[PDB]
Amino acid sequence: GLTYSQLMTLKDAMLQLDPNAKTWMDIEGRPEDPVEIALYQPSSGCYIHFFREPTDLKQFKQDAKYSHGIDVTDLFATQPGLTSAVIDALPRNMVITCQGSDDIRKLLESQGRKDIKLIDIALSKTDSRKYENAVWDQYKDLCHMHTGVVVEKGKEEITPHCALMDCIMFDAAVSGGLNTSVLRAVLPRDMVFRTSTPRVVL
Ligand SMILES: [Zn+2]
Repeated sequence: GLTYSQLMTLKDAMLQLDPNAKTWMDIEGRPEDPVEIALYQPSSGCYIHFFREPTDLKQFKQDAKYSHGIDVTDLFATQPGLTSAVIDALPRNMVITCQGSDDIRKLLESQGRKDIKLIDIALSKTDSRKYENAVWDQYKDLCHMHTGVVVEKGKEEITPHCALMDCIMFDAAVSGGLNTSVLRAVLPRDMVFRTSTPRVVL
């Protein structure tokens, strides 16, 4: 769980979202056990992005091989309870656009956010991954957490799925290109991860 000071820091951070602007949301991992969560407002450029340690390591390993390619050891330092804290702090009656709403539905509903409405924009495999190369080429420095080799079931190597890149590239398909806004993280780096570097005299 988050400290009281962090919860107040989160609330002030969540204020940067426009409750009536177009907001994308995508997750990696199943809604009952998500490991990467991203929200994206292309108008203001704000984006929410954080990670979570998985509960089902067996399901995580299969999800890593065929989807996100995340090393589980990179998730040991994630802030616990951050998923519930961020979902609790989302603006009320917000409308969220997503590709595949039924799992975004399960996640938000498990946290009691029935006020949030979902727009299930569905796209082809061609349209959803249309700007995949352009988005990764432009924003690869926003997520270095996809270190494993991902294959698609014969098996051949594909580009790993990132919840943040998915939001950007799905919006790129609908809007027909990359948005000109400069992307800015809403969540502080020290709220997403807990520092593993001990204070040492040198
Ligand atoms: Zn990612």
